Amino acid sequence: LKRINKTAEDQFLINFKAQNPNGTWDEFRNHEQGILYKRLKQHICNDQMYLCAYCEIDLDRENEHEIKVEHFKSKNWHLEWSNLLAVCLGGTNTGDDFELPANLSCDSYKSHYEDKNKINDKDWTGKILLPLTLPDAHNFFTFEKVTGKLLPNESYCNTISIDGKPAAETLSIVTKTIEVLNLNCSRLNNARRKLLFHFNNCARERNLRKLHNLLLQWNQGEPKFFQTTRDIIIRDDRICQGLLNGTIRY
Amino acid sequence: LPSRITKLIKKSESGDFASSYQLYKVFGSKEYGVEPDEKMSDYFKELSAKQLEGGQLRVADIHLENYKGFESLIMDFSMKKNSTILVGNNGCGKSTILDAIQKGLTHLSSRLSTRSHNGDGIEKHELRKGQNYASIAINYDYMGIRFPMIIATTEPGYEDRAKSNYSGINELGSIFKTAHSINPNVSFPLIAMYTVERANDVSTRDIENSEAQIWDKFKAYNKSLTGKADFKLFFRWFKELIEIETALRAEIRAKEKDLDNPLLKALLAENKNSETTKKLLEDHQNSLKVLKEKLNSYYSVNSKTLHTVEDAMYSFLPGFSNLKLQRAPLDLIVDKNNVSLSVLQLSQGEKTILALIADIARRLTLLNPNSVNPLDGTGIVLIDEIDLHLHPSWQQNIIPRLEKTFKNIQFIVTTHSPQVCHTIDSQNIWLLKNGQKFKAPKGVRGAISSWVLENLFEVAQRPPEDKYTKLLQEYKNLVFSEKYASEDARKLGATLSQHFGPDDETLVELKLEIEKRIWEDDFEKDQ
Amino acid sequence: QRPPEDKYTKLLQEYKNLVFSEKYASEDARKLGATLSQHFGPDDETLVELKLEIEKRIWED
Amino acid sequence: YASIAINYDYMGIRFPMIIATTEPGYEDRAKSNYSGINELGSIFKTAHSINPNVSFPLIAMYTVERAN
Ligand SMILES: Nc1ncnc2c1ncn2[C@@H]1O[C@H](COP(=O)(O)OP(=O)(O)O)[C@@H](O)[C@H]1O
Repeated sequence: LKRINKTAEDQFLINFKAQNPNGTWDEFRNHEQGILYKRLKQHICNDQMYLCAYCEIDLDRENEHEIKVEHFKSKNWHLEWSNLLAVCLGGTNTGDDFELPANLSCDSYKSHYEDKNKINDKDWTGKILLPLTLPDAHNFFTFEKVTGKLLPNESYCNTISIDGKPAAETLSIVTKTIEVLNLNCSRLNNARRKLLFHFNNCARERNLRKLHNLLLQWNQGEPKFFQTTRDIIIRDDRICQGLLNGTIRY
Repeated sequence: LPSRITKLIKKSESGDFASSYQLYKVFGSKEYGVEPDEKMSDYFKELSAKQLEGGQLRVADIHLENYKGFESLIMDFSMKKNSTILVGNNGCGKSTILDAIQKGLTHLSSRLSTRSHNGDGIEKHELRKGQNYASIAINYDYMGIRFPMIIATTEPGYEDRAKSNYSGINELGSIFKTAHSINPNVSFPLIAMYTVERANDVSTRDIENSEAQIWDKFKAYNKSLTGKADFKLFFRWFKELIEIETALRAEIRAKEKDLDNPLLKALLAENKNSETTKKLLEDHQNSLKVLKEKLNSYYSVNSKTLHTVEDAMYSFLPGFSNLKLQRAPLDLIVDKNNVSLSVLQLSQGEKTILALIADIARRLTLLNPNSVNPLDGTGIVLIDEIDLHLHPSWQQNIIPRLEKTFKNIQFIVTTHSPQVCHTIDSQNIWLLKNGQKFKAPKGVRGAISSWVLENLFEVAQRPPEDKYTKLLQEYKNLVFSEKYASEDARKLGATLSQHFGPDDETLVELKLEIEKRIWEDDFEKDQ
Repeated sequence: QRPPEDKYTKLLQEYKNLVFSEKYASEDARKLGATLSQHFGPDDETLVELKLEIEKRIWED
Repeated sequence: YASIAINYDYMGIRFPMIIATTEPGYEDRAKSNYSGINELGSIFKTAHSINPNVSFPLIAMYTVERAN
């Protein structure tokens, strides 16, 4: 979770809120041919820089049928601003709901786990990490270079509190986040592995100029997909840190 | 009558079977406040009998309860796309669904070309062990209309709610029967299920038994849903068709009797040194060859509408041409790379494909009497274990060519190889888990075979038992474990580089990582 | 490994060659990118490689 | 003319074989010979004769017809 910056509240959402104080998300989507629906979707996605919330995949710029809007708390939460997020398709939308588990990634796996677990309390706040409340710079998720599976870091988790909970159980919250959001599927692991591939490829020449170009291209500019993986790779590598702090000059 | 009835009548007047059958149902009931009149119902039935230009008859859905090894397997076969790959596993129940469809389809095949009503039900060994409420329910789908059918059984010592209906298929049989006797050229639905028993295909027992019927439309349903591509029927059809075009045959009979006389054998045995008689014997053998050559030359000249059927089997087997038989001791002759040779000595997979395509083509041409394009009919063909005897080159090509040679034919098949199951889109391939049906993940239409194996068949691309695989795993563990040169990376690298070779996209990456690690320990010396 | 005659495979080839040549961001680059992102998923091996390299060599320009 | 030759091995000591045919219009140019397989059979039969429980090799093929 690269964390986002929730902007100021927009007007047409409040206008639809006023007319029906008790309404569902489907009511907001169907009303007025969904013009306000796609307007709010564009607002949320522009806030988020067109990157997936928990999955961090390059959301399509042109086609808006590849982007879904979901709620941190299971679906008045249908209208609250502190609940709407934009997520990937999750590998679904080819079928409807009859798909093999253990491969779904972002949110459809969340619903599948909720249904097969029979979780009555849909309030996930305080149970898994919320991207809105996360700090700007968090260490948290580290991954081994062998399989690319993201794993919690005990050292950083033990020295921070999240979602108004004691810092002792923060590691448990991170593990629960991993378990619910299925952030270790084959596709994302392969994507992380090839991100490591392309970080490593430019380093064969040991050309510090091109390496500094890579650091400038990743760290600076608009955030890109798999930002967490890039940050972990940059911090883990000692030479990248030495180049960033000015120890090495070319 | 409401204006909707008038609109439906007007639509049905412009060649619409759906509207005709909807008005038939309305007249047979009290729908939309329409007075019950069987006269207009019969008129609508007669109008519909003249509107059967083609409906692409399908099987739509299936409902199984306590059959074989499944409990409840409501499944929706594709309708807009004419294919479905039932992937499953070995022992999960692929053949269960296909067997259910063929038991359902035997009743349909009977009610097309037979009289009375004959069909097969659930036997004693098919009922699930533990409960007795078995039922097969396949909902057919003609062009816009559906006919329910439930095949059910019940143990004598109990009475479940397994009320077998057979309610819908009677209407389909009736409408085809009425449509038959107005113009004896109709596109009857095709029915055929093909088990794995086609392995014992073309052999001498069928060709040698060659030594009539006019091939009516009602024939090709016969011996179709059995499970074997009977080459004997195809050979008989070939002979009957080409016979439409005696002294030589009488000469062959006389020469066989004369040259095989016991007196001639005794004379030959008595005088071994018979060079003068040996010359006459070789002259007789030359006459044998000349007569046989002339008799065969009276054949390989012309053909008939059989050419269209022949073109179907030259596409699936490249390099094959000039399929005739021999008027000498019976055999079928092909030509492979300018090498004429007999069919009995073809490859196993070649014979399998040849028999399969020939049988389907024969069925399709017998059902369709008079058409410019007889080979693209409407029907259902079921294939079990399509990858039985096929090379991987043909496995990724078998289905895309099958859907092209035969257009309006459903091809629900079962596969056991990734190469065949990566030419079909991900929404039309079905996976049978331990007890439930699951859909394939996206990215199968043109994906790599390794991905299909890994995320559709649950098998690792690297055998997780071999010594070399474990050595590679240990090497990949050690390279990233902060000891990239601790003498064991050295040993295992010296082993794996010699084994796999210095140029493979599994060790090149990891050696590049090792080189990067080597570079990483240069500027840190001063630290 | 991949189908020798398949429409999506041909689109993959027609995307890959244009990525490694002229028309890196033009008429057809975005449309084939979207078409091959709808299928195969937007997160696989080949397409992430191609997207990363196109980002690299559009940043260089 | 056609000919098939197979060499059978046992404990590093080899047995020759050749099976051939010729169409009955020309004088045969390849006569059959089974010198080594008679040897092997005689060896095994003698071993059985002196001791009834001597292990013998297994010869079998499984054709595709094992489907049914
Ligand atoms: N009386 C029964 N009770 C439970 N299961 C049965 C019974 N009879 C047959 N089966 C099941 O039928 C299965 C046979 O699999 P099958 O339908 O032939 O598909 P495939 O050959 O492709 O593996 C077996 O797994 C077996 O469990």
